[PDB]
Amino acid sequence: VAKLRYMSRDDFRVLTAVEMGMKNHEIVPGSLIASIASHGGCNKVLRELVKHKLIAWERTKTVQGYRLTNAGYDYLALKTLSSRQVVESVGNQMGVGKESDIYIVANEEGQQFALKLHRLGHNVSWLYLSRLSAMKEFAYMKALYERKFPVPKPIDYNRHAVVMELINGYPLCQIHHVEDPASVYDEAMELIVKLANHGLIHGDFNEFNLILDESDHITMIDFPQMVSTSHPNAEWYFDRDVKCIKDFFMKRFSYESELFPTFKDIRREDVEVSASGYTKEMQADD
Amino acid sequence: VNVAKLRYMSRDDFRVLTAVEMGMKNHEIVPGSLIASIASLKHGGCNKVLRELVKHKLIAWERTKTVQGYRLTNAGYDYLALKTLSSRQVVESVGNQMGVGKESDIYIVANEEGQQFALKLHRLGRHNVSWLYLSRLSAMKEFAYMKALYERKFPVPKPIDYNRHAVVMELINGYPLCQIHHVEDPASVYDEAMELIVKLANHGLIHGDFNEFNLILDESDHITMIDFPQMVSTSHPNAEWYFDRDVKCIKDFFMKRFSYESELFPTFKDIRREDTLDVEVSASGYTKEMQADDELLHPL
Ligand SMILES: COc1ccc(-c2ccc3[nH]c(=O)c4nnn(-c5ccc(N6CCNCC6)c(C(F)(F)F)c5)c4c3c2)cn1
Ligand SMILES: COc1ccc(-c2ccc3[nH]c(=O)c4nnn(-c5ccc(N6CCNCC6)c(C(F)(F)F)c5)c4c3c2)cn1
Repeated sequence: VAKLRYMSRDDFRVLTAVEMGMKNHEIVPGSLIASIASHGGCNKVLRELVKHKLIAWERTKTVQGYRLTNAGYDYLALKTLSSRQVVESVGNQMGVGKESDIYIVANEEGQQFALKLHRLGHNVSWLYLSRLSAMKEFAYMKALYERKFPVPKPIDYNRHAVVMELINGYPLCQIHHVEDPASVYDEAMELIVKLANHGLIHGDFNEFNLILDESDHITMIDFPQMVSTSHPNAEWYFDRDVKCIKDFFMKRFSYESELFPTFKDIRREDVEVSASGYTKEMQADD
Repeated sequence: VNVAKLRYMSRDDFRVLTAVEMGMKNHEIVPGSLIASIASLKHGGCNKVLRELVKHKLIAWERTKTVQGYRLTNAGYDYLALKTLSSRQVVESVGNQMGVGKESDIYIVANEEGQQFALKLHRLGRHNVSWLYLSRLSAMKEFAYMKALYERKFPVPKPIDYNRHAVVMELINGYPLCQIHHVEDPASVYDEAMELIVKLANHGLIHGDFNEFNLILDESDHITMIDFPQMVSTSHPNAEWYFDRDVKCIKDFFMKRFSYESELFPTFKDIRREDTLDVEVSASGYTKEMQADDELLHPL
């Protein structure tokens, strides 16, 4: 774990100005950055930001200027989170999600958490989609957590960063021995039904998104592109997830079952409404 | 096939409908005062227009303890795109819906001469502001990749034009593979799908949703790819899993529907990398241009 690097308020203002300019521009010219930040002082700051790899300079035939980098975007989110006493130090990357990088972080007291940094996207698409990708995850984690789903407890959010409870477990893909394979297989299958019961289909249900703890309990850590059960082709997505689970257990643990669930028999009984509500609340702030 | 020309709308009404769209970019719900400012009608019958737009179900109004205002509806968003396409002579009439994509509704449309095309209307974002942007983005990505894939001789429809969340493309004379119950040579059709997966992987892409619903079969039993919403790069950390999943879906369908099995299915290791500037790079270039042109970035 390493403490965040120091930065002056002036440098932070320019870095923030690059981000603001990037909302509607693929490339931000030095002149615009100066206008937003409020000019050979500005150029000094830009030169320092390039050296630190927080921003990058680019030349194209139509326009030339700067853009935020992954590191620069990360710094904005982490500093904001640092200011809220949520994250003070960041460790190394332990893995990835479909659209994200996962890290370990610690607060002031040294209490550890999981940090997910979302990367999705074009420069303007990248800034917008990464932020949106994170918001959706935080919103859905919160909604799923309220209904006692096996997901981490969400702690905080900013931009493309999400901070959640850290599960003491490993991805199912790295697990080669389990106490009872039928037991874990059933937990996963029951999980798929429970999501369908609440109107959701994962769409990426696999050994990579499922984490197994010491007690062999499964926790869902990635849900980027879930499908509604109201979708015209919802059955196919449901069946695909089930087959993926069956495939993995046959390959890894040599376990088979003929009790595969069916989509039509699934009934409904709400997370999407709550999650959309949470998404709307968060959007008001940004 | 019932194709109907769009209903007429006055310049004033279109201006207000356009104003709601502009307002929706910064507001989940758009207040009336803001719409008037944006529309700026010379004589100020703004409230008159909005209620008619509400009556025609093009927009909807809401009040909450915290906020109140208007929002575009699916029909209203559709009207802006179609009216725009109509003025540019791309499409004059719209038929019935013939099917769906992962994030879209597919329709039949016709131009002035009565020539038919396929129209896709993208719906994504079930928040109001995300709905406005994501639908545009979904349409833009689709047009951009269709263009990039088509120029490289991929079996995809020819993209004609786009606006907002709408994409207009060549209409393929075929039906989705899920609806096909008899084929002259299933082995041959199976080969087309597998070759398509290899060709996409060779160009740095994995479909991620490769299925009977996304593949169209024509009169000569040729396959066309009509929906590719969330493709994965071959450089993705778990790309091999996604590649295999798509292959298994194809194998599964053919065993169930045609009782056909084969052992000549591709492997991820065999994939090659062509020119660095491949489909993704070309598609990204198109995406940047369309984003620059987006009407939200310019005055009315
Ligand atoms: C929400 O909590 C979590 C916990 C673990 C993970 C996660 C996700 C994908 C991973 N992919 C890998 O290839 C991998 N290799 N080691 N590894 C992993 C798993 C658990 C853990 N620990 C988690 C905290 N208790 C000690 C074990 C570590 C760590 F020790 F480095 F922190 C690394 C992962 C991984 C973890 C995600 N969220
Ligand atoms: C890009 O070109 C196309 C063409 C067809 C399609 C498409 C996609 C999903 C569909 N799902 C359905 O349940 C369905 N039922 N009929 N139907 C269909 C297929 C081909 C066609 N035609 C295509 C043009 N020549 C005459 C047949 C029609 C039409 F009669 F309405 F034009 C309807 C579809 C469908 C088409 C998509 N893109």
